[PDB]
Amino acid sequence: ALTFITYIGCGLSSIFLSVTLVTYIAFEKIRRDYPSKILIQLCAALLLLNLIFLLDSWIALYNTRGFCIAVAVFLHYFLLVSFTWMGLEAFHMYLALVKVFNTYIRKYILKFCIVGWGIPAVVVSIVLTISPDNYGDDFCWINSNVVFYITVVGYFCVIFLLNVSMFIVVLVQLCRIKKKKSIQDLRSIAGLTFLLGITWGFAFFAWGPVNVTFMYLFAIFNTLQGFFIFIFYCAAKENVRKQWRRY
Amino acid sequence: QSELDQLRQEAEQLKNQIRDARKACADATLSQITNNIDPVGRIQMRTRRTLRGHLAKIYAMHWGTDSRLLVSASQDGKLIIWDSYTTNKVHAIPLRSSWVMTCAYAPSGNYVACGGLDNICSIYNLKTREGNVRVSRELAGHTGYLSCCRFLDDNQIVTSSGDTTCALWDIETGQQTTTFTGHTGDVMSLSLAPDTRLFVSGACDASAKLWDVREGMCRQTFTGHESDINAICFFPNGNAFATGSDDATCRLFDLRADQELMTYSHDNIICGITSVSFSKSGRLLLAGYDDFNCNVWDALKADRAGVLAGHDNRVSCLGVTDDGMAVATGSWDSFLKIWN
Amino acid sequence: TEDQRNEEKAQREANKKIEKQLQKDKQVYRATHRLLLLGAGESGKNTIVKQSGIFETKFQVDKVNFHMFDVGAQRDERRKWIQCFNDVTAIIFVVASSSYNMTNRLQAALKLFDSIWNNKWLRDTSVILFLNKQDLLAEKVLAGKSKIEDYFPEFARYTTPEDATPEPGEDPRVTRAKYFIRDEFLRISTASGDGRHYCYPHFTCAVDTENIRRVFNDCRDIIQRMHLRQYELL
Amino acid sequence: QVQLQESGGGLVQPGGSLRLSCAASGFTFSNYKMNWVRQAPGKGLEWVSDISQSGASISYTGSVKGRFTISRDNAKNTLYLQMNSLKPEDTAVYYCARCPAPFTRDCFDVTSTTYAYRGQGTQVTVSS
Amino acid sequence: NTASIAQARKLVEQLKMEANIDRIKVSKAAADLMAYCEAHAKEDPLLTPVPASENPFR
Repeated sequence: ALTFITYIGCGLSSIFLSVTLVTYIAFEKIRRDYPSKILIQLCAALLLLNLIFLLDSWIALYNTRGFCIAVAVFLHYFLLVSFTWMGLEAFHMYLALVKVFNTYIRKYILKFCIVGWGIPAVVVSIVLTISPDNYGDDFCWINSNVVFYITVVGYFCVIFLLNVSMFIVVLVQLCRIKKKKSIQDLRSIAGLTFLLGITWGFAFFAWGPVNVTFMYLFAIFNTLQGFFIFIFYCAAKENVRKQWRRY
Repeated sequence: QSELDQLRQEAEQLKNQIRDARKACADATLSQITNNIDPVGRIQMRTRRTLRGHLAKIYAMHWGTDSRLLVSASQDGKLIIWDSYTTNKVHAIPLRSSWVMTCAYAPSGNYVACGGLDNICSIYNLKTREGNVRVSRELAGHTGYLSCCRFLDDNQIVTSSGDTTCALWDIETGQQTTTFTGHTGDVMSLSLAPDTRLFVSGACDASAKLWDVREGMCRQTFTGHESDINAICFFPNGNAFATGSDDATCRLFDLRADQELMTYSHDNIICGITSVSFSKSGRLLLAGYDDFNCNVWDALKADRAGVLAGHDNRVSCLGVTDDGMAVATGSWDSFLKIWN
Repeated sequence: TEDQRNEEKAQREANKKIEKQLQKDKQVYRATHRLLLLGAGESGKNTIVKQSGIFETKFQVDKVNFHMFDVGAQRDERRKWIQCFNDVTAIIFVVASSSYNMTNRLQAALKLFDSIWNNKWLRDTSVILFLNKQDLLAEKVLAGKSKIEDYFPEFARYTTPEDATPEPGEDPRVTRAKYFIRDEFLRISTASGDGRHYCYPHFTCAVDTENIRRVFNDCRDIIQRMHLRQYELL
Repeated sequence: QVQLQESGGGLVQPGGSLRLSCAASGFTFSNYKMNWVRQAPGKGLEWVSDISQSGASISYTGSVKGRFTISRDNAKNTLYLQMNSLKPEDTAVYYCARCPAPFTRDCFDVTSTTYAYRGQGTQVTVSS
Repeated sequence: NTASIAQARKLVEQLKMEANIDRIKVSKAAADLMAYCEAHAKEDPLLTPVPASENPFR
């Protein structure tokens, strides 16, 4: 019962992720510009990762191989799309804030869903075709040490070093126009940390011989990410609040 | 010997006759008459089509006489002939200068006028031979921006301008036959009578003038508004017209016994009107507004019978087909909607 | 009823030839950055220039293309046709800034900026404001020919700000005058905040070679504050 | 018919006083903000003062800052301008101009020649 | 001034022209404005909704 907060956590973020996804698809006055679009793609992938994870824990009965290795890849796949959709949103803010001019390509969102939903669909296959015996206190996880360093630990650090850089590049420029000629920006700054997904940085710390609660911070921050995207990008905006109100 | 201040005093004597003449014929008001007819009930329309394809805001549109095709002019520098039954496209015509402020579709379906801040009307022969569309005449006589234009036939076009003058042109000779003067303020719109012998025009002084096309004079002058007039339209039988203006009102004027007859105002409305249009029978009246809505009034009872709320920015233009089947609106969000 | 299906498929291919040209026209409309240049008329295009109704001049800074439009042959009643320029990136406003002897051309320029800034449809458009035509001695305080304490009853009780960067050799009382005219603006700007646009002042001179660079460096700031507002950061 | 009739202006000695007035009719006076403009002989129209919708938000030009004062009375559709200590620079004809649209804070075409919503004016003269 | 006498003279000729016209009573004007909308009632699709059968948009 020591980490039962993860079952109620991912069971809670999956609720409001579906709530924020129907209010963006139905109402056409919000989904027009780029930033609002990537939100429908990111909140889609987080909903599937949060839904299949509790299915891998609550009813994960001992099949022989088939139903166990099936959930083993569709958890690994959805973990990899959520990493590369956050690192895509740090690439859009490079074209928006650092290289400002001449940023127009003719197909934008369809060129990202090829990169976002596709490169995890090609890294997972080359590790599946070399061995389908990659599932396993059972949990049907990787069941390998050398490929888990590659597809998880390696694919995360090369994204994180290009995702935290656009969290410092943005905050440098925000402190150059606040300082020129102090509260209620914290609602916006706290929205950027969960959108870019920096709260996975507690796991860097957790690797070294555990802790006492620092691993309790990693478990509760990253299980409520889709809950925190709701309260800052669906409910705080009164542009959205003038749509679902008035029915 | 003081000539100016007795010529300015004689006009006060002459104006006080005209006010007392119209007061002498005001034996009843319009709401005293029509307070026994049945109401119209609530109406509603449901956005049957939507037409996308413009890059910047839309300033004008005009239906065809066959009730299918329509023009639209936008500030990106384009001009598109849509088909409204199938939502296709014919003839996206590129402009020479991008700030176009009006467009018109000839009743023969052969030409398309446009014009704007370049002080020039253009003709654009459509039903051509051995090629695509090309500009034809390029009329140029005005010294201010071009705010409206309507065809009479394939050889005469009456234009409105921002140098306080209307004009009547002769295509293939290019120069203007008649030049109408008399306003004090930029003339913003016009509309022709159904027999096309007369036309009305409202400007940025709060006034509207009836003109003779063949003669070249001004018959009457109507003043009941409080700010700039942005829109005008005739009644179906041609014996009345309705205006819209910046003081959040629309008003109905009759030609005989020149005074106003009705005022369409409401307390929640504090925005200006950018377009007016009538239905086929002349019972409804469809006005566009600056708060992105589009109300519907009853022309005989001054009630409000509904609303059309589909656009994101302000509604610039509006128009009903000749069979009276549908209404098209255009707005600054670069979409057109067809309501029915 | 397949006789309908002959020509409407030719209508259908006439729709796809149109849409292919609009894809090529979107690509050059989306990367061209229109600007509107308006002044009182005396300075005009003497400063903002790269060496009929609308005049249309274009140029290129760092392989990024621009458009500038000066309005000519129109009347002086501006309450219409000014709202045709609301989706431009900036409005280059040029002020003669030496109006003490021709009239009061300086006060008339202030009333025009108050109508543009507060208009309704121009609430989201930032203004690049050039204070042209310095003339630090001629018709100014280095000669003492005309007094600005009589045209504005302030400026006799005004001091230079804490951080004012002079030119080495510039007159200590002409920098007091140069920063007072700029401070008659920026209090029309910093009063109202609901529009979310800006105002950027500069000082142009006879040698204004760098004067296409200060409009380039500040239209970059205008697009940056637009994209930062998408994320509700400003 | 929008009309604005100024009255109450004439010759006076310098250092003296004079109060102008204007009766407005044809529109609701409470929704529009008013102005005063003037035209010295040979110069062109320039702006004097304004006053918002029933408000204590009053602006002046720099020449007549410390000695002129404006006041409107919405109950009788009237606009005043009390002038004191007149100088020979104040030899102009004075008009009463209103803003073109109601409930707005911009006001564009007031100091324009051939402007609609403006009176015919009153002469004000000072001489020794 | 001498130019300004002209449009003061030109305006008093226009006000002299539009004063001498034959105005009918207003009650006669509104009664026929109503009778046109009464005769053309059924031939109005926005007023009385024509069915979805012969409606050309759906």
